[PDB]
Amino acid sequence: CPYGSYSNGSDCTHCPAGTEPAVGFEYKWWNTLPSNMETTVLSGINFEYKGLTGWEVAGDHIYTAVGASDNDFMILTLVVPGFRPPKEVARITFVFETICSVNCELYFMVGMNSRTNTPVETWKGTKGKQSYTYTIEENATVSFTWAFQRTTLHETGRKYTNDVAKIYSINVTNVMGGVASYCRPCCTSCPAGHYINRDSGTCHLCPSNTILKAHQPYGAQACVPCGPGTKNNKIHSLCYNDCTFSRNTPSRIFNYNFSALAGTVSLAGVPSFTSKGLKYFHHFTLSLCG
Amino acid sequence: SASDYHTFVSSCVAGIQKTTYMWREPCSGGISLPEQRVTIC
Amino acid sequence: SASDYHTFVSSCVAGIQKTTYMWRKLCSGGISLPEQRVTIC
Ligand SMILES: *[C@@H]1O[C@H](CO)[C@@H](O)[C@H](O)[C@H]1NC(C)=O
Ligand SMILES: *[C@@H]1O[C@H](CO)[C@@H](O)[C@H](O)[C@H]1NC(C)=O
Repeated sequence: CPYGSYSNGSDCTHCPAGTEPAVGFEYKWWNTLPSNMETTVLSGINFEYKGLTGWEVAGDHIYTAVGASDNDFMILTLVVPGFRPPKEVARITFVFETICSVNCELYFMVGMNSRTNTPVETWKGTKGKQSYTYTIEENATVSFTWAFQRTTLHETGRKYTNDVAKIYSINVTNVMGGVASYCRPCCTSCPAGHYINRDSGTCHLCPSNTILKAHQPYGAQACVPCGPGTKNNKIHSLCYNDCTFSRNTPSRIFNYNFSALAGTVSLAGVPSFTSKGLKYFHHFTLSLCG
Repeated sequence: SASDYHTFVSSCVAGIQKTTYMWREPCSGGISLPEQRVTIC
Repeated sequence: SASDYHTFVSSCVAGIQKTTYMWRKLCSGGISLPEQRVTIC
């Protein structure tokens, strides 16, 4: 359905002009494989691209198909070219359901700016249906590949086909050149500190000492007041600490100061030796306030 | 606060009194230590 | 010498006195800081 209209599968209705044009990906069913994602097989024995069909659609969920051997990776590569901005360039959420028995790896990898894939998370063993959210630091070309290995150990023959990874729900937020499965409300970006509201009709400012969340645009519900002994920043993105905490006591008022603590310090842990000869030491850079 | 420094004023005996204020042997920053003053009794 | 602390003994007034002994502290050793004592005048 063309962008600006949202469908749930039965009918597509145009997004109202009051709501910003929001394009997002949602694949709850898989009767037709989306054009973005392509399948491939990496043979475990030879570590070469087989070019086979790694994953087979089933109409409701996509699972792992048996290849030359169960050790072969069952890749399913989904690529997005860029991210359309309405920290929230892409909050991708998954529903992985693994009926696999043993040696079950789901190497969900992310390629930031077409770099070499780095495995953000690696699920191991049988796991039930759960939602996993991943955050993209900055806009770039990103590919989500879900490499699957039925068995780590190598055995002749495809004797393990019960190990299947069911992924029946994909949500991608803030995508470029995609369908508008759901349109968020909004149409200009209000200045920092003002919560976007469509029912009010005008840029409305949050109450003082409150921080606004851009994830939930409509209303002041996402706009949360700051905590005790803190001040709101002009951007309202995060609360600020005045470095001076004043509290009341029956005798008098206590005014603890932390002005000299604003600067960062380089304090590291004791040199820690690994199980083997190699040694390390944790170094934490602390910036208290300011 | 102001009332934190220990008061150690001397009273009027033999026509002499001393008013000196200092902090407890166990405050950060704040107003400087007030100096002593002499006055006839 | 112990007495090198500054003596702020409260001169007799209001029917009360304080034998307050407080360090001035470059000194070392000596008898520890003696506390204030109460007696009628
Ligand atoms: C994905 O999750 C976000 C949560 O902020 C939601 O706003 C968005 O509508 C979801 N995607 C779709 C296609 O509904
Ligand atoms: C994100 O980066 C891509 C290049 O990798 C670019 O084509 C796209 O316009 C960018 N998205 C923006 C700037 O919103």
